[PDB]
Amino acid sequence: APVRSLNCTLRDSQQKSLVMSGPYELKALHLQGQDMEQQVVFSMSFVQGEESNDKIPVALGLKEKNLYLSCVLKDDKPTLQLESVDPKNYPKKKMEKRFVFNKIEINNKLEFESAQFPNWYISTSQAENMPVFLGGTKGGQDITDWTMQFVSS
Repeated sequence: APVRSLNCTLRDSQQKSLVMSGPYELKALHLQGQDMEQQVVFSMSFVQGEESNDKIPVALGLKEKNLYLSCVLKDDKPTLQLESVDPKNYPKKKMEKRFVFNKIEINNKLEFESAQFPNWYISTSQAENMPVFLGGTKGGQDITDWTMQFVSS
């Protein structure tokens, strides 16, 4: 396989899980029990890029769907979005920059920094059922730390 990938789920530091909002939006909320099945399963691909022992470039797509998280300027500000791609050309080792995130291992958690926009991270709100977004601040009110769970694939 050209590019290596692994399936996983993500949960923020407040233990909120991720679910599909509209066709192109992700939302975070406290889930438990049977509702767990509703959570989004990602296909994390290890792509080409600046690498380090604690910083690894990845692309995040939805498992079995030609939809990838992307970072673009929307209304003069870095913005997170789900982008549709040609199902025949993805995933690939050399992903366009907007699809690339630097997976950073901290204390015992993970942070996902946009390779395109330095110091902007995939974040969630403290509030229930709000969209997952790209935030440019750490240590504030918004959550930027995550944990990852591997799935049977």
